[PDB]
Amino acid sequence: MSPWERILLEEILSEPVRLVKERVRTHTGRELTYVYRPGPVAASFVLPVTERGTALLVRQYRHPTGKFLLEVPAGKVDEGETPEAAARRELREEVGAEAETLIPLPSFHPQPSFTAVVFHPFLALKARVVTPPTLEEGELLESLELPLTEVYALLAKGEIQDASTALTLFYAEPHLKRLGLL
Amino acid sequence: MSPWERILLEEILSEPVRLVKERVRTHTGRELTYVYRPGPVAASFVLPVTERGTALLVRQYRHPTGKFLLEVPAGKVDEGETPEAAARRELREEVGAEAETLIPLPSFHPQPSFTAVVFHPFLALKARVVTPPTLEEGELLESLELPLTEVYALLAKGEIQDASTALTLFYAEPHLKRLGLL
Ligand SMILES: Nc1ncnc2c1ncn2[C@@H]1O[C@H](COP(=O)(O)CP(=O)(O)OC[C@H]2O[C@@H](O)[C@H](O)[C@H]2O)[C@@H](O)[C@H]1O
Ligand SMILES: Nc1ncnc2c1ncn2[C@@H]1O[C@H](COP(=O)(O)CP(=O)(O)OC[C@H]2O[C@@H](O)[C@H](O)[C@H]2O)[C@@H](O)[C@H]1O
Ligand SMILES: [Mg+2]
Ligand SMILES: [Mg+2]
Ligand SMILES: [Mg+2]
Ligand SMILES: [Mg+2]
Ligand SMILES: [Mg+2]
Ligand SMILES: [Mg+2]
Repeated sequence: MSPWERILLEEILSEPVRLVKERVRTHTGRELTYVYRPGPVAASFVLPVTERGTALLVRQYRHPTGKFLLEVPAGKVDEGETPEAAARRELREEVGAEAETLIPLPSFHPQPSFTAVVFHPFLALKARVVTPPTLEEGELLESLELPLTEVYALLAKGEIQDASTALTLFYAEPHLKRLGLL
Repeated sequence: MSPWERILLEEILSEPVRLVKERVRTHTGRELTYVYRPGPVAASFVLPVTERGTALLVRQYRHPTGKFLLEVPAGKVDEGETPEAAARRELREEVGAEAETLIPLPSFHPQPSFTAVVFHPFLALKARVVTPPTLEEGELLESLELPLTEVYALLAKGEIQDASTALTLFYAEPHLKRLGLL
Protein backbone atom coordinates (compact mmCIF):
# COMPACT_ATOMS: atom_id res chain seq x y z
CA MET A 1 0.00 0.00 0.00
CA SER A 2 2.65 2.51 -1.06
CA PRO A 3 1.52 6.08 -1.69
CA TRP A 4 3.86 6.28 -4.71
CA GLU A 5 3.60 4.16 -7.85
CA ARG A 6 6.63 2.88 -9.77
CA ILE A 7 6.78 3.97 -13.40
CA LEU A 8 10.35 2.84 -14.06
CA LEU A 9 13.28 1.84 -11.83
CA GLU A 10 16.73 2.44 -13.33
CA GLU A 11 19.94 1.09 -11.81
CA ILE A 12 22.55 3.91 -11.82
CA LEU A 13 25.32 1.81 -10.31
CA SER A 14 25.59 -1.78 -9.15
CA GLU A 15 29.00 -1.82 -7.45
CA PRO A 16 30.62 -0.91 -5.07
CA VAL A 17 27.26 0.51 -3.95
CA ARG A 18 23.90 -0.13 -5.62
CA LEU A 19 22.09 3.10 -6.52
CA VAL A 20 18.80 3.56 -8.34
CA LYS A 21 16.89 6.38 -9.99
CA GLU A 22 13.17 5.67 -9.89
CA ARG A 23 10.49 7.53 -11.81
CA VAL A 24 7.32 7.37 -9.68
CA ARG A 25 3.83 8.83 -9.79
CA THR A 26 3.30 10.64 -6.48
CA HIS A 27 0.37 11.38 -4.19
CA THR A 28 -0.30 14.43 -6.39
CA GLY A 29 -0.57 12.29 -9.50
CA ARG A 30 2.48 14.03 -10.97
CA GLU A 31 5.80 12.38 -11.80
CA LEU A 32 8.96 12.69 -9.74
CA THR A 33 12.42 11.13 -9.99
CA TYR A 34 13.67 9.72 -6.69
CA VAL A 35 17.30 8.64 -6.25
CA TYR A 36 18.24 6.24 -3.51
CA ARG A 37 20.21 3.25 -2.24
CA PRO A 38 17.62 0.42 -2.32
CA GLY A 39 16.98 -2.21 0.29
CA PRO A 40 17.02 -4.60 1.84
CA VAL A 41 20.45 -3.69 3.23
CA ALA A 42 21.79 -3.38 6.78
CA ALA A 43 24.88 -2.73 8.90
CA SER A 44 25.70 -3.50 12.56
CA PHE A 45 27.38 -1.08 15.00
CA VAL A 46 28.86 -2.40 18.22
CA LEU A 47 30.05 -0.59 21.35
CA PRO A 48 32.64 -3.01 22.85
CA VAL A 49 33.08 -2.49 26.59
CA THR A 50 35.76 -4.24 28.65
CA GLU A 51 35.45 -5.50 32.19
CA ARG A 52 37.51 -2.49 33.20
CA GLY A 53 34.82 -0.07 32.08
CA THR A 54 36.72 1.06 28.97
CA ALA A 55 35.54 1.01 25.36
CA LEU A 56 37.37 -0.29 22.31
CA LEU A 57 36.79 2.26 19.57
CA VAL A 58 38.23 3.08 16.17
CA ARG A 59 39.58 6.31 14.67
CA GLN A 60 38.65 5.81 11.04
CA TYR A 61 39.20 7.78 7.84
CA ARG A 62 35.79 8.56 6.24
CA HIS A 63 36.60 9.81 2.77
CA PRO A 64 33.36 11.69 1.96
CA THR A 65 34.05 13.92 5.00
CA GLY A 66 37.82 14.08 4.58
CA LYS A 67 38.13 13.44 8.35
CA PHE A 68 39.18 10.66 10.73
CA LEU A 69 36.20 10.02 13.01
CA LEU A 70 35.97 8.38 16.45
CA GLU A 71 33.50 5.52 15.98
CA VAL A 72 32.36 2.21 17.41
CA PRO A 73 33.42 -0.73 15.15
CA ALA A 74 30.79 -1.41 12.47
CA GLY A 75 30.15 -2.94 9.11
CA LYS A 76 27.73 -4.20 6.53
CA VAL A 77 25.63 -7.27 7.29
CA ASP A 78 26.55 -9.78 4.55
CA GLU A 79 24.01 -11.81 2.60
CA GLY A 80 22.42 -14.40 4.88
CA GLU A 81 24.24 -13.14 7.98
CA THR A 82 22.36 -12.04 11.12
CA PRO A 83 23.00 -8.56 12.55
CA GLU A 84 24.57 -10.00 15.69
CA ALA A 85 26.95 -12.16 13.63
CA ALA A 86 27.97 -9.15 11.53
CA ALA A 87 28.59 -7.21 14.74
CA ARG A 88 30.88 -9.93 16.10
CA ARG A 89 32.64 -10.34 12.75
CA GLU A 90 33.29 -6.64 12.26
CA LEU A 91 34.45 -6.31 15.87
CA ARG A 92 37.00 -9.07 15.19
CA GLU A 93 38.06 -7.60 11.84
CA GLU A 94 38.38 -3.97 12.85
CA VAL A 95 39.61 -4.24 16.45
CA GLY A 96 40.77 -7.87 16.65
CA ALA A 97 38.33 -8.33 19.52
CA GLU A 98 35.74 -10.81 20.80
CA ALA A 99 33.07 -10.31 23.44
CA GLU A 100 30.60 -12.32 25.47
CA THR A 101 27.05 -11.03 25.66
CA LEU A 102 25.78 -8.66 22.96
CA ILE A 103 22.74 -6.65 24.05
CA PRO A 104 20.72 -5.49 21.04
CA LEU A 105 19.79 -1.78 21.09
CA PRO A 106 17.11 0.02 18.99
CA SER A 107 17.66 -0.18 15.26
CA PHE A 108 17.50 2.97 13.18
CA HIS A 109 17.60 4.37 9.66
CA PRO A 110 20.62 6.75 9.41
CA GLN A 111 19.25 8.64 6.41
CA PRO A 112 15.80 7.49 5.31
CA SER A 113 15.54 10.27 2.70
CA PHE A 114 18.26 8.55 0.70
CA THR A 115 18.85 5.01 1.81
CA ALA A 116 16.85 2.01 2.86
CA VAL A 117 19.66 0.81 5.12
CA VAL A 118 18.84 -0.17 8.71
CA PHE A 119 21.62 0.12 11.27
CA HIS A 120 21.62 -2.37 14.14
CA PRO A 121 23.39 -1.18 17.31
CA PHE A 122 24.68 -3.51 20.03
CA LEU A 123 26.42 -3.17 23.38
CA ALA A 124 29.07 -5.95 23.64
CA LEU A 125 30.20 -6.95 27.14
CA LYS A 126 33.52 -8.40 28.34
CA ALA A 127 35.18 -7.24 25.15
CA ARG A 128 38.82 -8.18 24.77
CA VAL A 129 41.48 -8.07 22.08
CA VAL A 130 42.54 -11.56 21.04
CA THR A 131 44.03 -11.25 17.53
CA PRO A 132 45.43 -8.68 15.07
CA PRO A 133 42.87 -6.70 13.08
CA THR A 134 42.12 -7.84 9.50
CA LEU A 135 41.16 -4.71 7.60
CA GLU A 136 39.72 -4.57 4.11
CA GLU A 137 41.42 -2.70 1.31
CA GLY A 138 39.51 0.52 1.70
CA GLU A 139 39.50 0.50 5.50
CA LEU A 140 41.90 2.98 7.05
CA LEU A 141 41.57 2.97 10.80
CA GLU A 142 43.30 2.35 14.09
CA SER A 143 41.73 1.02 17.23
CA LEU A 144 42.06 2.68 20.60
CA GLU A 145 40.88 2.28 24.17
CA LEU A 146 39.21 4.99 26.23
CA PRO A 147 37.66 4.99 29.67
CA LEU A 148 33.87 5.07 29.40
CA THR A 149 33.82 8.24 31.50
CA GLU A 150 35.91 9.98 28.82
CA VAL A 151 33.79 8.64 25.97
CA TYR A 152 30.62 9.90 27.58
CA ALA A 153 32.24 13.26 28.38
CA LEU A 154 33.02 13.57 24.66
CA LEU A 155 29.37 12.72 23.91
CA ALA A 156 28.06 15.34 26.33
CA LYS A 157 30.43 17.95 24.91
CA GLY A 158 29.04 17.30 21.43
CA GLU A 159 32.37 15.97 20.14
CA ILE A 160 31.14 12.62 18.72
CA GLN A 161 30.47 13.52 15.08
CA ASP A 162 29.42 10.13 13.74
CA ALA A 163 25.65 9.94 14.25
CA SER A 164 25.50 6.16 14.60
CA THR A 165 28.22 6.10 17.21
CA ALA A 166 26.53 8.91 19.13
CA LEU A 167 23.15 7.16 19.06
CA THR A 168 24.63 3.80 20.02
CA LEU A 169 26.25 5.54 23.03
CA PHE A 170 22.96 7.16 24.06
CA TYR A 171 21.06 3.86 23.83
CA ALA A 172 23.85 1.98 25.63
CA GLU A 173 24.08 4.38 28.55
CA PRO A 174 21.23 3.05 30.71
CA HIS A 175 22.49 -0.52 30.30
CA LEU A 176 26.01 0.49 31.26
CA LYS A 177 24.77 2.23 34.39
CA ARG A 178 22.56 -0.78 35.25
CA LEU A 179 25.46 -3.17 34.85
CA GLY A 180 27.74 -0.97 36.97
CA LEU A 181 30.18 -0.18 34.15
CA LEU A 182 29.32 3.55 34.18
CA MET B 1 46.77 16.19 4.01
CA SER B 2 44.38 13.48 2.83
CA PRO B 3 45.56 9.89 3.10
CA TRP B 4 43.96 9.12 -0.30
CA GLU B 5 44.97 10.67 -3.61
CA ARG B 6 42.49 11.54 -6.36
CA ILE B 7 43.15 9.83 -9.68
CA LEU B 8 39.84 10.76 -11.33
CA LEU B 9 36.50 12.07 -10.03
CA GLU B 10 33.47 11.15 -12.15
CA GLU B 11 30.03 12.67 -11.66
CA ILE B 12 27.44 9.85 -11.78
CA LEU B 13 24.43 12.12 -11.33
CA SER B 14 23.98 15.85 -10.89
CA GLU B 15 20.27 16.11 -10.05
CA PRO B 16 18.14 15.59 -7.98
CA VAL B 17 21.13 14.46 -5.90
CA ARG B 18 24.78 14.86 -6.84
CA LEU B 19 26.69 11.57 -6.73
CA VAL B 20 30.30 10.86 -7.65
CA LYS B 21 32.47 7.84 -8.31
CA GLU B 22 36.09 8.63 -7.48
CA ARG B 23 39.10 6.53 -8.39
CA VAL B 24 41.70 7.11 -5.65
CA ARG B 25 45.10 5.73 -4.71
CA THR B 26 44.83 4.53 -1.11
CA HIS B 27 47.13 4.26 1.88
CA THR B 28 48.23 0.88 0.45
CA GLY B 29 49.24 2.46 -2.83
CA ARG B 30 46.57 0.43 -4.64
CA GLU B 31 43.57 1.85 -6.47
CA LEU B 32 40.02 1.83 -5.17
CA THR B 33 36.73 3.25 -6.47
CA TYR B 34 34.79 5.19 -3.83
CA VAL B 35 31.18 6.26 -4.43
CA TYR B 36 29.69 9.08 -2.43
CA ARG B 37 27.54 12.20 -2.17
CA PRO B 38 30.14 15.02 -2.16
CA GLY B 39 30.22 18.08 0.04
CA PRO B 40 29.87 20.70 1.10
CA VAL B 41 26.20 19.98 1.81
CA ALA B 42 24.08 20.26 4.96
CA ALA B 43 20.58 19.93 6.40
CA SER B 44 18.96 21.30 9.58
CA PHE B 45 16.73 19.30 11.95
CA VAL B 46 14.57 21.13 14.48
CA LEU B 47 12.66 19.86 17.52
CA PRO B 48 9.85 22.46 17.95
CA VAL B 49 8.56 22.59 21.52
CA THR B 50 5.52 24.60 22.58
CA GLU B 51 5.03 26.47 25.82
CA ARG B 52 2.74 23.63 26.84
CA GLY B 53 5.57 21.11 26.81
CA THR B 54 4.40 19.42 23.59
CA ALA B 55 6.37 18.87 20.38
CA LEU B 56 5.32 19.59 16.82
CA LEU B 57 6.45 16.61 14.77
CA VAL B 58 5.81 15.19 11.33
CA ARG B 59 4.77 11.72 10.14
CA GLN B 60 6.51 11.60 6.78
CA TYR B 61 6.67 9.10 3.94
CA ARG B 62 10.33 8.12 3.31
CA HIS B 63 10.32 6.28 0.02
CA PRO B 64 13.62 4.35 0.31
CA THR B 65 12.21 2.67 3.45
CA GLY B 66 8.62 2.36 2.21
CA LYS B 67 7.48 3.64 5.65
CA PHE B 68 5.97 6.76 7.21
CA LEU B 69 8.36 7.86 9.96
CA LEU B 70 7.83 10.07 13.03
CA GLU B 71 10.41 12.85 12.64
CA VAL B 72 11.26 16.38 13.70
CA PRO B 73 10.80 18.86 10.78
CA ALA B 74 13.98 19.12 8.70
CA GLY B 75 15.41 20.06 5.36
CA LYS B 76 18.37 20.90 3.22
CA VAL B 77 20.30 24.10 3.90
CA ASP B 78 20.08 26.08 0.63
CA GLU B 79 23.05 27.79 -1.02
CA GLY B 80 24.13 30.77 1.09
CA GLU B 81 21.62 30.02 3.86
CA THR B 82 22.72 29.52 7.49
CA PRO B 83 21.69 26.33 9.31
CA GLU B 84 19.48 28.27 11.71
CA ALA B 85 17.68 29.98 8.83
CA ALA B 86 17.10 26.63 7.10
CA ALA B 87 15.72 25.27 10.38
CA ARG B 88 13.24 28.13 10.69
CA ARG B 89 12.30 27.93 7.00
CA GLU B 90 11.71 24.18 7.02
CA LEU B 91 9.74 24.46 10.27
CA ARG B 92 7.47 27.01 8.57
CA GLU B 93 7.18 24.96 5.37
CA GLU B 94 6.56 21.56 6.89
CA VAL B 95 4.54 22.42 10.01
CA GLY B 96 3.44 26.00 9.31
CA ALA B 97 5.18 27.00 12.54
CA GLU B 98 7.45 29.72 13.92
CA ALA B 99 9.44 29.74 17.15
CA GLU B 100 11.42 32.11 19.31
CA THR B 101 14.82 30.95 20.53
CA LEU B 102 16.61 28.18 18.64
CA ILE B 103 19.28 26.44 20.72
CA PRO B 104 21.91 24.82 18.50
CA LEU B 105 22.73 21.20 19.40
CA PRO B 106 25.79 19.11 18.31
CA SER B 107 26.11 18.66 14.58
CA PHE B 108 26.67 15.20 13.17
CA HIS B 109 27.34 13.20 10.01
CA PRO B 110 24.41 10.76 9.50
CA GLN B 111 26.40 8.40 7.26
CA PRO B 112 30.03 9.42 6.80
CA SER B 113 30.82 6.24 4.84
CA PHE B 114 28.66 7.52 2.00
CA THR B 115 27.91 11.20 2.32
CA ALA B 116 29.68 14.37 3.26
CA VAL B 117 26.45 15.88 4.58
CA VAL B 118 26.45 17.49 8.03
CA PHE B 119 23.15 17.59 9.91
CA HIS B 120 22.55 20.54 12.22
CA PRO B 121 20.08 19.88 15.06
CA PHE B 122 18.25 22.62 16.97
CA LEU B 123 15.78 22.83 19.85
CA ALA B 124 13.20 25.56 19.01
CA LEU B 125 11.33 27.12 21.94
CA LYS B 126 7.85 28.69 22.07
CA ALA B 127 6.94 26.96 18.84
CA ARG B 128 3.50 27.75 17.48
CA VAL B 129 1.52 27.13 14.32
CA VAL B 130 0.80 30.36 12.47
CA THR B 131 0.14 29.42 8.83
CA PRO B 132 -0.72 26.43 6.59
CA PRO B 133 2.19 24.19 5.62
CA THR B 134 3.77 24.72 2.16
CA LEU B 135 5.07 21.32 1.09
CA GLU B 136 7.26 20.60 -1.89
CA GLU B 137 6.21 18.24 -4.64
CA GLY B 138 7.91 15.18 -3.27
CA GLU B 139 7.06 15.86 0.37
CA LEU B 140 4.31 13.64 1.73
CA LEU B 141 3.79 14.31 5.40
CA GLU B 142 1.36 15.44 8.05
CA SER B 143 2.20 17.33 11.19
CA LEU B 144 1.08 16.27 14.63
CA GLU B 145 1.42 17.31 18.24
CA LEU B 146 2.52 15.03 21.07
CA PRO B 147 3.24 15.66 24.72
CA LEU B 148 6.99 15.60 25.34
CA THR B 149 6.50 12.85 27.91
CA GLU B 150 5.04 10.63 25.17
CA VAL B 151 7.78 11.50 22.69
CA TYR B 152 10.48 10.60 25.17
CA ALA B 153 8.65 7.40 26.16
CA LEU B 154 8.73 6.44 22.47
CA LEU B 155 12.47 7.21 22.43
CA ALA B 156 13.15 5.09 25.50
CA LYS B 157 11.11 2.21 24.05
CA GLY B 158 13.27 2.28 20.92
CA GLU B 159 10.35 3.31 18.69
CA ILE B 160 11.93 6.38 17.03
CA GLN B 161 13.40 4.87 13.86
CA ASP B 162 14.79 8.00 12.23
CA ALA B 163 18.35 8.36 13.54
CA SER B 164 18.50 12.15 13.25
CA THR B 165 15.25 12.59 15.12
CA ALA B 166 16.40 10.20 17.84
CA LEU B 167 19.75 11.97 18.23
CA THR B 168 18.15 15.42 18.24
CA LEU B 169 15.86 14.19 21.05
CA PHE B 170 18.80 12.85 23.07
CA TYR B 171 20.76 16.09 22.71
CA ALA B 172 17.67 18.20 23.48
CA GLU B 173 16.74 16.34 26.64
CA PRO B 174 19.04 18.07 29.13
CA HIS B 175 17.98 21.50 27.83
CA LEU B 176 14.31 20.60 28.12
CA LYS B 177 14.77 19.45 31.71
CA ARG B 178 16.79 22.60 32.51
CA LEU B 179 14.10 24.84 31.05
CA GLY B 180 11.36 22.98 32.94
CA LEU B 181 9.61 21.67 29.83
CA LEU B 182 10.37 18.03 30.70
N1 LIG C 1 30.44 4.48 -0.09
C1 LIG C 1 31.40 3.57 -0.35
N2 LIG C 1 31.92 3.56 -1.56
C2 LIG C 1 32.89 2.71 -1.93
N3 LIG C 1 33.40 1.82 -1.07
C3 LIG C 1 32.90 1.76 0.23
C4 LIG C 1 31.86 2.64 0.64
N4 LIG C 1 31.53 2.40 1.95
C5 LIG C 1 32.28 1.43 2.38
N5 LIG C 1 33.14 1.03 1.36
C6 LIG C 1 34.06 0.03 1.60
O1 LIG C 1 33.66 -0.73 2.95
C7 LIG C 1 34.81 -1.54 3.51
C8 LIG C 1 34.62 -2.80 4.50
O2 LIG C 1 33.59 -2.10 5.12
P1 LIG C 1 32.48 -2.06 6.35
O3 LIG C 1 33.23 -2.18 7.78
O4 LIG C 1 31.31 -3.12 6.15
C9 LIG C 1 31.76 -0.70 6.14
P2 LIG C 1 31.28 0.66 7.27
O5 LIG C 1 32.32 1.31 6.09
O6 LIG C 1 31.89 0.81 8.80
O7 LIG C 1 29.97 1.19 7.05
C10 LIG C 1 28.69 1.02 7.59
C11 LIG C 1 27.90 1.89 6.82
O8 LIG C 1 27.51 3.11 6.34
C12 LIG C 1 26.61 2.81 5.22
O9 LIG C 1 27.09 3.53 4.08
C13 LIG C 1 26.71 1.29 4.90
O10 LIG C 1 25.48 0.55 4.62
C14 LIG C 1 27.53 0.80 5.96
O11 LIG C 1 27.83 -0.50 5.85
C15 LIG C 1 35.95 -0.48 3.12
O12 LIG C 1 37.12 -0.97 2.81
C16 LIG C 1 35.38 0.64 2.06
O13 LIG C 1 36.19 1.07 1.02
N1 LIG D 1 17.07 11.16 -2.24
C1 LIG D 1 16.21 11.99 -2.86
N2 LIG D 1 15.98 11.78 -4.14
C2 LIG D 1 15.14 12.53 -4.86
N3 LIG D 1 14.47 13.55 -4.31
C3 LIG D 1 14.66 13.84 -2.96
C4 LIG D 1 15.56 13.06 -2.17
N4 LIG D 1 15.59 13.54 -0.89
C5 LIG D 1 14.78 14.54 -0.81
N5 LIG D 1 14.18 14.75 -2.05
C6 LIG D 1 13.25 15.75 -2.21
O1 LIG D 1 13.35 16.74 -0.96
C7 LIG D 1 12.12 17.62 -0.82
C8 LIG D 1 12.10 19.03 -0.05
O2 LIG D 1 12.95 18.48 0.90
P1 LIG D 1 13.75 18.67 2.34
O3 LIG D 1 12.69 19.02 3.52
O4 LIG D 1 14.95 19.70 2.23
C9 LIG D 1 14.47 17.31 2.53
P2 LIG D 1 14.65 16.17 3.97
O5 LIG D 1 13.89 15.31 2.71
O6 LIG D 1 13.70 16.28 5.31
O7 LIG D 1 15.96 15.64 4.14
C10 LIG D 1 17.09 15.92 4.93
C11 LIG D 1 18.02 14.95 4.51
O8 LIG D 1 18.48 13.68 4.36
C12 LIG D 1 19.62 13.79 3.44
O9 LIG D 1 19.40 12.88 2.36
C13 LIG D 1 19.63 15.23 2.85
O10 LIG D 1 20.90 15.94 2.73
C14 LIG D 1 18.60 15.88 3.59
O11 LIG D 1 18.35 17.14 3.19
C15 LIG D 1 11.07 16.48 -1.27
O12 LIG D 1 10.01 16.89 -1.92
C16 LIG D 1 11.85 15.21 -1.96
O13 LIG D 1 11.29 14.59 -3.07
MG1 LIG E 1 33.44 -0.63 9.40
MG1 LIG F 1 32.48 -5.38 6.15
MG1 LIG G 1 34.79 -3.40 8.46
MG1 LIG H 1 12.09 17.77 5.29
MG1 LIG I 1 13.86 21.90 1.57
MG1 LIG J 1 11.04 20.30 3.60
